[PDB]
Amino acid sequence: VSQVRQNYHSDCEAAVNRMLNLELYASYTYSSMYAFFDRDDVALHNVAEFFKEHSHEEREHAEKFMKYQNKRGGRVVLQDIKKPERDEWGNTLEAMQAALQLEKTVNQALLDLHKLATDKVDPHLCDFLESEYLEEQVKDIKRIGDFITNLKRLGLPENGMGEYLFDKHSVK
Amino acid sequence: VSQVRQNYHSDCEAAVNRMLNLELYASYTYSSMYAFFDRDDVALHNVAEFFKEHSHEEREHAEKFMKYQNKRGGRVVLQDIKKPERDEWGNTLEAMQAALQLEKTVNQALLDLHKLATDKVDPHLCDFLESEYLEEQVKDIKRIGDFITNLKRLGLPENGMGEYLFDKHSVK
Amino acid sequence: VSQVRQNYHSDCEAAVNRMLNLELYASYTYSSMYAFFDRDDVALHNVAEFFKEHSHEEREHAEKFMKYQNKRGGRVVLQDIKKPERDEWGNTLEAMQAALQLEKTVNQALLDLHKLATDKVDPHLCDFLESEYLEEQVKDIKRIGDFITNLKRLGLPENGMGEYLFDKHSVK
Amino acid sequence: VSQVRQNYHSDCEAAVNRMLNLELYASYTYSSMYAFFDRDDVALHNVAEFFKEHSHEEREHAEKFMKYQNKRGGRVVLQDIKKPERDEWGNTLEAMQAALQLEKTVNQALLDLHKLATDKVDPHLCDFLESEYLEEQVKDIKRIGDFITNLKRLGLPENGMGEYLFDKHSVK
Repeated sequence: VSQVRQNYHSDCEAAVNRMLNLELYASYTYSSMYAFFDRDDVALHNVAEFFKEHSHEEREHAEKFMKYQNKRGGRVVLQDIKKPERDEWGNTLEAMQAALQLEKTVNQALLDLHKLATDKVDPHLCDFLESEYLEEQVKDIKRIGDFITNLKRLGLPENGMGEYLFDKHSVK
Repeated sequence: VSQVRQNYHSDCEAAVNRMLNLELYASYTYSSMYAFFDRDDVALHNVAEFFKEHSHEEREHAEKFMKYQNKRGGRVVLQDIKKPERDEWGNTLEAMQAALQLEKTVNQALLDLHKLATDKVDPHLCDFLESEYLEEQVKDIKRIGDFITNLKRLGLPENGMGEYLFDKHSVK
Repeated sequence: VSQVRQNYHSDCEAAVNRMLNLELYASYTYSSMYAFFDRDDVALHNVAEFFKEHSHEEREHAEKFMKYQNKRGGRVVLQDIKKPERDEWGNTLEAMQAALQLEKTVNQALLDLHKLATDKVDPHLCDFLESEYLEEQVKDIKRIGDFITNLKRLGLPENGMGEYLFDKHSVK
Repeated sequence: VSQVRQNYHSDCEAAVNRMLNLELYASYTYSSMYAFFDRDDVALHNVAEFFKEHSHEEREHAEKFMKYQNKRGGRVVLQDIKKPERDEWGNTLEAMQAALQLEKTVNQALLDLHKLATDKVDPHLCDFLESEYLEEQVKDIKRIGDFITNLKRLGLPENGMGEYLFDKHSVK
């Protein structure tokens, strides 16, 4: 074992590797939303850029895990990044609804990770997740939730002036 | 009697204590409207912050009467601050309409106070009322009435696009 | 069910509503203390200002819990804010001892809430309480304890000159 | 009659002259207390300067009445300025107690002038009295009240370490 490894359970190491995969999957999905809203026949540029920024964010979350794995003495093991569920995202409402499901899925995985670490009595990994991830998740989820509420208020999916207005005002 | 007391009728003192509690009560109701507009399923952040600022003001108006009571040599006597009369405020129209009836209630308490001080021949408390409250109140009633007219023109309560537009332009 | 709610127990959600009411209770007691030390027959102005500033801090604590509730998908429900235990606070020593009991009471409720979040496995709420409340509680209690010690040193309640010196040098 | 006179009852013009002479009387008395605390066997310089300042304030108040009289088209008619009631002022507490009765005497004159103005339906004079005099009076009374309470706590008139401390801390 690593000269550095101390109080890092084997099951935790594996879990981080799986969690790193999920962030990357999340980043690839968002990247797809970006390409969708940028299509000439969708053309919602501010919406597109929103998904693009979230793409980079998730990718960073993943790198942060690689860094973390090494600090504790774990070994990063990488796995295919699965393509996203859809090639085409419907419209701003569907996309935000898909974004919420994805975010809630990542969050659930982080909460399970924290449950493992609790049972393994790894307070360092507990604090890492509390500090760097848990709070960012609840915040990303509130912002998407707010957007969905506004999208519905503006009459999506049927109201195109609503979708236009949202992209000019809510996002940026 | 306080060594500072001069021409301060004990009825006015009691009135000032009642008036102070009302300010706090109004402040607490705007708090409530703030938290309501901030829920994920309501998500009107500019309207929310408008009500935050109005609750901060009302609390200040209340503090100003604590100082005032002491300046005159009267004694501050606190009472329970009553919960606001709703837990959900429906929509921005109902909210502003609740707000209007609130401002009017407060204003009427302020005028009855001025009447009292007038009949007790207390010009100091008359002038304090005139300079620090009565003018601030008609501006707040005017603003809220303007908001209300705008919300109606925008087709509240049925028109969500209009509720959305109100949050992006009438407030900030 | 809030589109945003995840791993947030209703027992925890009610406890947050209870804690929010306590922070406001605290805040109101500190107001009372501000108004008492401002009296022409008390007239210890730096002591008043200390208490006014605690009355703000405890109020901001209550607003954090409102946001918190909405971030997590819970719901603010407000209750009457009880008036304070005393209309008069005796002197600086008696005030500080009452503040001590209040912070300790506020502190224990936070400790209880933490225990609940734990039993219910809500790491986000535990970390929130750790980072935003627990620490400040502990510093606050320390400051007041220190104060009570110097006021005793200064001869309170009997030594008027000691009381005047404390207000001149221990706060501002 | 003055080309300018309008809605100015002669009872008022005369009361103004009485009020003017009274300010000058109060100014002189404060003067006396300045020279008392500047005595080599009194030597409380911060206390003496406080009274020196009030002396100039009360004189600015008399000058302001002259100007008023002329604006309304009254005529200044000056009287003797009666020497202050004492040549010697005991100590700080005694002097503060005297200043209190003096300020309240001035205040009561100001209130009687307002009542006059009200009975004669002179709103101009009422606003002048309210704006330039009345608020400033309760302010000066509250301060002197605060001072006395502190001189008492400092153990005056017997505790001279008290009197020394009050000069160094309560005033400047």
